[PDB]
Amino acid sequence: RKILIIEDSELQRKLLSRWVSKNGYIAIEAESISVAREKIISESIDVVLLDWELPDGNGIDLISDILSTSPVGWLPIIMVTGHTEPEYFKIAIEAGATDYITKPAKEIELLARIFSALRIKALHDQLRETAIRDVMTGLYNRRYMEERIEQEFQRCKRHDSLLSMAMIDIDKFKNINDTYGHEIGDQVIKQLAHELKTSFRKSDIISRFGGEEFVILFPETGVVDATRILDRVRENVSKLEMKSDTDQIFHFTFSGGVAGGDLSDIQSNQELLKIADKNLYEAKSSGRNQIIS
Amino acid sequence: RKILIIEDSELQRKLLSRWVSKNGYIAIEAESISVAREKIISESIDVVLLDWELPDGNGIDLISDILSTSPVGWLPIIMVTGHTEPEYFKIAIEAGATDYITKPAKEIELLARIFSALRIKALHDQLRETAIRDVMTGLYNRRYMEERIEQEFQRCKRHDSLLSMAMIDIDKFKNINDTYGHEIGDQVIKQLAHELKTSFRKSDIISRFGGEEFVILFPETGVVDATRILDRVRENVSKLEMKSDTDQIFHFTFSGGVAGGDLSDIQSNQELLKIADKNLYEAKSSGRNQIIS
Ligand SMILES: Nc1nc2c(ncn2[C@@H]2O[C@@H]3COP(=O)(O)O[C@H]4[C@@H](O)[C@H](n5cnc6c(=O)[nH]c(N)nc65)O[C@@H]4COP(=O)(O)O[C@H]3[C@H]2O)c(=O)[nH]1
Ligand SMILES: Nc1nc2c(ncn2[C@@H]2O[C@@H]3COP(=O)(O)O[C@H]4[C@@H](O)[C@H](n5cnc6c(=O)[nH]c(N)nc65)O[C@@H]4COP(=O)(O)O[C@H]3[C@H]2O)c(=O)[nH]1
Ligand SMILES: Nc1nc2c(ncn2[C@@H]2O[C@@H]3COP(=O)(O)O[C@H]4[C@@H](O)[C@H](n5cnc6c(=O)[nH]c(N)nc65)O[C@@H]4COP(=O)(O)O[C@H]3[C@H]2O)c(=O)[nH]1
Ligand SMILES: Nc1nc2c(ncn2[C@@H]2O[C@@H]3COP(=O)(O)O[C@H]4[C@@H](O)[C@H](n5cnc6c(=O)[nH]c(N)nc65)O[C@@H]4COP(=O)(O)O[C@H]3[C@H]2O)c(=O)[nH]1
Ligand SMILES: [Mg+2]
Ligand SMILES: [Mg+2]
Repeated sequence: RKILIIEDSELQRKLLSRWVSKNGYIAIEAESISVAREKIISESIDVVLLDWELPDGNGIDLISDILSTSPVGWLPIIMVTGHTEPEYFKIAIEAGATDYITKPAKEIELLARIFSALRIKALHDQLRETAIRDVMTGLYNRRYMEERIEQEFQRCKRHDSLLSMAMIDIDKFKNINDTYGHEIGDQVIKQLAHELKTSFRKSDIISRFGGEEFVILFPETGVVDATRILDRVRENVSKLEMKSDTDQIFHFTFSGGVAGGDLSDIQSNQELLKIADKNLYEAKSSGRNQIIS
Repeated sequence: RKILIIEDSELQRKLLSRWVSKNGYIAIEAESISVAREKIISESIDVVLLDWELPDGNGIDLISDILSTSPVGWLPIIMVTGHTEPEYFKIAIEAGATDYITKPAKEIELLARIFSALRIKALHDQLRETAIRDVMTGLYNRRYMEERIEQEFQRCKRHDSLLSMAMIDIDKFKNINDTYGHEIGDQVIKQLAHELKTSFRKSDIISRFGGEEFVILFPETGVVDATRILDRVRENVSKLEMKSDTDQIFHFTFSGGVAGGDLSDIQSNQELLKIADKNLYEAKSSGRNQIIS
């Protein structure tokens, strides 16, 4: 629906700007990269037109500077460039552009690339607004568990059952990743998920919930038993010997809030979440490797 | 990893064929469109290069002739054309091409489009290799529901709960489809799913299970109650006025087996299925529009 144009030159920028808004689209102008970021966060930006040559960085650090800025952490970025060279295309795609236009842009080759992007965007939008299984961990994703909670809660609240929910978080993940590699970052998330899978009952509802976030539902289980068993894992994880990108041993831990059990005084399913969260906050806020309830 | 090239001319085709397999890829040659289809079905084809000008059709019927042929019903198709004209791009994208390449093809602008496609393919592949709801109906899919049943069963068997499972089937679907169109076929499946969604509890686990198959789980529900409510729907569906091909009113019905309730005598979760099926058999075998248990 909504396109953001980055171009240092006012005339080149306002030409694109018209081609866009002529075809029922919403033009959004950016002087250079400062302004562009204040829009990406500020508004619901579908597609990005990026002059390779901006008043700060040359294209190929400039690309991933918009990727990082995005809410979902990916926008479709069309290169509007005067670069021509074969290997400038293959650099731009390599660096995570969605498309490449060689200036001068023709109106009806552009509109076709904007369509081609809006297509490949709705794909990213599904994968992140629906119940998929996360390939990496083998656990379901988060909008799964959002749905699954409200089911499992409504069931347990109608049929006077115990329902206890955990909310887990890997301790200083940003750091593990930044220090050992996006590779080892991933390698840990896996090894944690593996412990979670092995530790409980097929009846229990494990799920990845965010970057390093996880969520467990323990139907028919009370807050203390939930804590007891979750804590027992937290320990075994603590004691787990991982290898660094040097083949150095290192350990990692998670913080946990658990919440629910009874449910008489919990009305919303969204309240049962608020609690698990407040409790994960304290868990971290108090030196991390520990469960709170 | 595996690219299929359609070009009438042997020399143009085997030039592309080398550019491809030079970059660690798998070239697959097609004389014209007959041969190409015998490959799409025959093998795991990632990406398609399509000469616009082939010995039978002009590009724009030729495109959707490959779309239909695909197992998943969509491949990324890159247009190799000598057409230049603005509105030939805008036709090709409109008609469901993934990209447009202007002959003569340059090695290193091609390889960039093939990469751009393999990316937008792996996105389609995620959404369909992990992704638990059926698109069409918005219900849980089958691979999920097989897993979900064994969970919900193991839960109910551990915690002495009632668990009743339905298995539904639209009556003489083949006929509805053959008479009114693959269009109206689809349109009914939807309308049934919608009734199923509206009729029960958030707690209940509805799922599309095959062409015209559906499955419901009624946790905490006994075989009779399951039957009563499932039968109440079967009725309202019966009374539903659908519109044909022609805007003719027509009605449709479903057959149902329900099974479980107690679970003391049922060991496998796969047995709880066998029963629902045997009962759907009788339901149909005895003049269809009816539940059996
Ligand atoms: N969601 C969930 N809750 C868990 C899990 N492990 C323990 N709990 C909770 O903790 C309680 C006590 O566990 P326990 O003392 O070993 O008490 C258990 C234990 O001795 C045994 N038990 C139950 N299920 C199993 C099982 O699958 N394997 C084994 N080896 N023993 C089991 O029977 C006792 C019955 O206690 P319960 O009524 O199950 O009550 C359980 C349950 O409320 C788990 O993996 N998932
Ligand atoms: N300490 C403790 N551990 C628990 C408890 N619940 C589950 N676990 C652990 O989690 C594993 C998975 O149990 P499950 O998936 O419910 O599936 C279980 C369950 O369906 C059945 N089973 C085993 N022991 C019991 C039991 O005491 N009661 C019941 N009702 N089923 C059991 O056998 C399966 C595998 O048994 P395990 O090899 O023992 O494997 C169990 C056990 O190692 C619990 O309450 N306490
Ligand atoms: N999974 C599932 N099971 C179902 C459903 N409808 C009925 N049952 C089962 O069959 C019984 C029939 O409920 P009812 O005769 O409609 O009589 C119901 C009805 O008058 C009322 N009631 C129950 N659930 C609801 C509800 O969700 N909404 C409203 N408005 N009333 C409800 O309270 C009575 C108590 O019924 P129960 O003790 O629950 O016992 C229910 C339960 O055993 C359903 O849609 N899904
Ligand atoms: N006769 C009958 N109809 C059923 C039954 N189960 C589901 N339905 C129908 O489908 C809806 C199911 O609501 P829910 O998801 O169970 O979730 C329930 C629950 O959260 C609450 N609710 C409504 N009635 C009851 C009830 O009797 N007991 C409890 N515990 N909650 C109820 O409101 C929701 C549905 O409110 P409704 O407007 O009535 O909407 C109900 C109702 O018209 C059933 O057993 N019997
Ligand atoms: Mg400029
Ligand atoms: Mg030719």
